[PDB]
Amino acid sequence: SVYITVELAIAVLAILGNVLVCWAVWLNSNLQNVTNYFVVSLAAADILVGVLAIPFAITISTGFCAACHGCLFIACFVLVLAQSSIFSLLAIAIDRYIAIAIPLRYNGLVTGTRAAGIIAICWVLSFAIGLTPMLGWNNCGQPGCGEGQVACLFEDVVPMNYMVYFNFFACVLVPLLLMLGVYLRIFAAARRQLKQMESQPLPGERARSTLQKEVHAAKSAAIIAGLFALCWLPLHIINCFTFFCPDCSHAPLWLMYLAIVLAHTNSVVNPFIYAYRIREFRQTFRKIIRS
Ligand SMILES: Cc1cc(-c2nnc(N)nc2-c2ccccc2)cc(C)n1
Repeated sequence: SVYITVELAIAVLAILGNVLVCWAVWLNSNLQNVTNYFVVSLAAADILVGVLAIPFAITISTGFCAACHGCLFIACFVLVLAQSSIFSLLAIAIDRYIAIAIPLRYNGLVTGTRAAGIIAICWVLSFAIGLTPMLGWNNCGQPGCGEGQVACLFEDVVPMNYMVYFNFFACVLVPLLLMLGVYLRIFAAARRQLKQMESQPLPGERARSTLQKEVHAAKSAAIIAGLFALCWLPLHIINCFTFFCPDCSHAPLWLMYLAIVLAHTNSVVNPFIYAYRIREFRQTFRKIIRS
């Protein structure tokens, strides 16, 4: 009853943290920028982890008996939240890049309306992908609970070929390679800006200060996505071993737990990274708690 205790502890924080982040945004209009529209998507997405994903994860750990639909949803629901975060993280990276690369067209292209539109699409795509095993790509009854109901065990009811090729390599690895690629251009060009402003016949500390702050946001964004791959790779890394190497010692249950748990942890690091990285955020939360 320790994995249960720890998982619960996480659930509370995930809820409190991101809910706080959502509230802070709702109160402080200085945080209601087009950029943070995606941050809320991250909040809602990661809140539901402690809300549902964690509850389900803890449940499916022991396994139960239910129909294929009901069993798949519970097993693949986590994929939706994890996939939605991908789009959010990617969008943010794009956003932070757009501003630095094209500050003038930033306001013309980055619209508070398009933000809401993209977010919606990301979620729709997240469900399609995250719940693709429900489209038929599953192992429900592949060579107890009785007819109709199936032993709901993640590894037994969810195809590995999907979790490796379609899910990881494509829906996770590729984006992370795109995101990382984006930040590459972000900082490379950002420092170029400073060099051009380094050879300017005028002070113009307004441009520098702004640029540095834009970079500070882009850097924070990088740290947010960085912690994502860092908390999910081990899990996929484990599965990559199990699949590509049937011979390779199948990951122990205890080690699998840790890797599984680490993924749930990511939802929590955000609220604290905002309070730490963003001086505007910390002061907002400080207000809420006190009052
Ligand atoms: C309930 C649950 C199950 C698993 C999980 N379990 N077994 C295998 N073989 N793969 C994954 C897995 C790996 C990468 C991405 C998503 C799931 C992970 C988490 C965090 N929660």
